[PDB]
Amino acid sequence: NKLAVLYAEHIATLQKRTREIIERENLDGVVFHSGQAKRQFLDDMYYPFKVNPQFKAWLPVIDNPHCWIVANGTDKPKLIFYRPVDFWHKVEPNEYWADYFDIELLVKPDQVEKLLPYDKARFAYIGEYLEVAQALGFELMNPEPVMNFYHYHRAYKTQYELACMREANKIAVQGHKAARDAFFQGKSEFEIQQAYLLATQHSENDTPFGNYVALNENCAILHYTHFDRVAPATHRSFLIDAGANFNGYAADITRTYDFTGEGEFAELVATMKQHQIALCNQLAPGKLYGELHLDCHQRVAQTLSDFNIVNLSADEIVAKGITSTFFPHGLGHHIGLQLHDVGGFMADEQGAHQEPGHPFLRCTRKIEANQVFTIEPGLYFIDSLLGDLAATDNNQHINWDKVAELKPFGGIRIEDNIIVHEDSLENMTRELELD
Amino acid sequence: NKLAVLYAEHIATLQKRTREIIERENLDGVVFHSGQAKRQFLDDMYYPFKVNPQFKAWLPVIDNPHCWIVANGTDKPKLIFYRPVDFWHEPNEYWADYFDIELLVKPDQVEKLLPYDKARFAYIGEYLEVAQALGFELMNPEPVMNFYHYHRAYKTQYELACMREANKIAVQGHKAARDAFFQGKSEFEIQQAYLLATQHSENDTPFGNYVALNENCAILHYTHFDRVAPATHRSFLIDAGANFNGYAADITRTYDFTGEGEFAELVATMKQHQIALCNQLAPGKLYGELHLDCHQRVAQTLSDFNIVNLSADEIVAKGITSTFFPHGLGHHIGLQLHDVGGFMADEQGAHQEPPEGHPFLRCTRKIEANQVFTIEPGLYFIDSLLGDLAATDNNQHINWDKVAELKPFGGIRIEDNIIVHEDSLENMTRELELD
Ligand SMILES: [Ba+2]
Ligand SMILES: [Ba+2]
Ligand SMILES: [Mn+2]
Ligand SMILES: [Mn+2]
Ligand SMILES: [Mn+2]
Ligand SMILES: [Mn+2]
Ligand SMILES: [Mn+2]
Ligand SMILES: [Mn+2]
Repeated sequence: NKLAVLYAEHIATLQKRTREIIERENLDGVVFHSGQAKRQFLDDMYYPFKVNPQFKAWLPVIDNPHCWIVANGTDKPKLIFYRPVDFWHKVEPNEYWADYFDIELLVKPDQVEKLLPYDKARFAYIGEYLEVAQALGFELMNPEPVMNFYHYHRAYKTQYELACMREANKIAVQGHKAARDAFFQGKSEFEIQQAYLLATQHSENDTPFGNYVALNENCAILHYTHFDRVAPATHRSFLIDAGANFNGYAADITRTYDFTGEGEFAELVATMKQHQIALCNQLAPGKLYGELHLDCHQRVAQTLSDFNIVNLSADEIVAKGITSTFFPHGLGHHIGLQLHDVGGFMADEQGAHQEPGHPFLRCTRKIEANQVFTIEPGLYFIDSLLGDLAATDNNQHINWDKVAELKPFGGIRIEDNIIVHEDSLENMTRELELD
Repeated sequence: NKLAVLYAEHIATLQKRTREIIERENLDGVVFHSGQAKRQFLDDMYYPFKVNPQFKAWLPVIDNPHCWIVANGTDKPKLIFYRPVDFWHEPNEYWADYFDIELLVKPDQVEKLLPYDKARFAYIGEYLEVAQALGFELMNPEPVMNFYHYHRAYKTQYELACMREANKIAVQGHKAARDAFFQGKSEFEIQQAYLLATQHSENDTPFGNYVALNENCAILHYTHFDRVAPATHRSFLIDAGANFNGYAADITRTYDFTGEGEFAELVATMKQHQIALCNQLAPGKLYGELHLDCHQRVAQTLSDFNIVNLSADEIVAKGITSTFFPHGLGHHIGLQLHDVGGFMADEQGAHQEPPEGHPFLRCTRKIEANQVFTIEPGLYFIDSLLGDLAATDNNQHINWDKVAELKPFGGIRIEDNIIVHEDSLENMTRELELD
């Protein structure tokens, strides 16, 4: 396995990071709890299992509750692997990552008693279940200096992590091309989603987030969760925000399409595409991410002017803050183990927070090598926001006829995942030839 | 009758049940909380929303959190319908007219819409702390819970109609899944074919479907989906259902690939046993009586196929049947998959004790009209249970060579959903022509 080579360096890095923080916080070690299955109210059914990000940060075990990692950075990390024995289900770790842990099998969740350290006074519990931690004897639960430290360095992806994210993007792109074909065949939102799921070989709960699969006016809906079962009478626009998972690492890709490939909306999409590519290539070590977000508002304003959506020059559109009506979210975010990855705001290991008139900007941190970003500029026609704009004194400056013409197409978003290197950029998505 | 007509009676029934219990428990009214969405640990993603069964018992609103129902049985039930306004993104169907609807635009503003004096109002929901912080004191009082759960077993005509539709959808799925199997598709592909035909998302189904090929058919709670079709195609077991207005279907079918051979004959024999067991459903009979007969029929099957060298009675007497048939014959089904009240003897909550020999059976309540059951006899070749059998002195009575021949096929389960009427039975599943 070519992943195994990189995974050895991955463990050594996590061990190194663990050594530092437990010595800085005077701890014996850190305990990572994979998590638990949540039971539905008054029912014997369970919610789908979601693994603790801090747990899967160590190893690709993401579908197994009641697992525990005990690490101090010097000894080999101890893996308490849950493996029940009853005829109701079907199951020993055999993959390359197993050899880097001291594995002890747990046949029953409550038996974790005797496998955890006896003196837990200086062992930090990192997990969601504080009452379970209390029942075990842990009193140090999710201490902020430890949380902030790990979250800070999570931004710096190891070579193993980059490999996993490249693979995640490979899978996602395959899905996006299948979803694209389904759209031009005139399928419904539901049918398009199904085509995506089949092509990625992902179940719905495997994706890093509930995919957004939108047609026509629904393209304006940022968090569009529902899928229409019936195809629209006329096909105008298509927006799919969908990703994939590989070993716990996420991909997050958006593409917008015009059905006919010509007309005002098709040109608008093409314009946003060139803006999106230009914004991607502005990523560089030393740059604050906030500068890119600002440049995006500049480009959205320019776009509004050129297509005569707003009857003003680009800079007055910026100054009046009209751009926020059409582009109300952030340009992008860190991505990795979590979709919206941690540490996006922090300036140091101690958790120095850097804030963004742009409340929904998710990244303000200085860009460095081995960090991974999304770049997702957008231009939408949302009724609530357009109504607010009409209530302002900027009413007279808006081409409402133009807005009416473009409204049935919903909106535009184009998203890529980019690895920043020392002297180059790696746009994983477009290098996989997703136009 | 159409759903609109039937629903009028449904409300009148719930109103009546409510009047009786608040008078009995000296309450002013009962409050049903739909629930909330659960946020994932250290993340901004949420678990898929699962509605409170007690809430959706009143109306088909199953995807909307922060909803509240205030009822006393005499006045119209008040519905606090959550309808927020954000650019991230009103009831008008037949059921809307039966509620006094008050729109909630933000979840923390609910306090002004709830009763001023909440002392004698019973809170029925999962979020106790939320309720206590609102003023509620009575948290899911057991006499109220028991009362509702007991009468939940008696389905209104509206509820029966919903379940008929749920079964109609599921049957379409099973037919598509069956065809995919004979085409030699993988478990994953079969599941996706099922979802497409039912127009269900993975989280829309009442449970995670069990889609099993060959040896996997022996695993009762088989959750995984193999992405690669087995080199040899021998058997197929799909346990899958559907949802309609919050009401569930629960159907299992088992297939032999070639349609000939010992396993195919075993499937056909189990099918005739299953049909006969369905027809044993009758008002006045304890459900345990049917469970006992199932063990007798499984024993007779084992004997006839010479898997066990004993008569049926001997197989029963030595407790050998439980090796091949380890679970219950079935359960009540409705708003919940394993519906409530199936173990009750009265509305007070007293337990109807299971028949001797099966203390773990939890569907024991005396059968009555307008109740809905599953009938799912099974015969499996499970390694864990067969190992235990080999360790006992009954080892001598087992044709282990035949067991080894049948083991690669996994096991058999056949499940239908049946409505019990006054002097007739309605097998919703087989009425939709699913062999
Ligand atoms: Ba010490
Ligand atoms: Ba009274
Ligand atoms: Mn120490
Ligand atoms: Mn996205
Ligand atoms: Mn994103
Ligand atoms: Mn009547
Ligand atoms: Mn079933
Ligand atoms: Mn069942």
